[PDB]
Amino acid sequence: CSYTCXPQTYTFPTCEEAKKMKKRC
Repeated sequence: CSYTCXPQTYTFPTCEEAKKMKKRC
């Protein structure tokens, strides 16, 4: 459960919720 926002690696505390908490970059 990681995401990449440009050069920023984005991590979310709860991998479970990281699917519901989508990122918008």
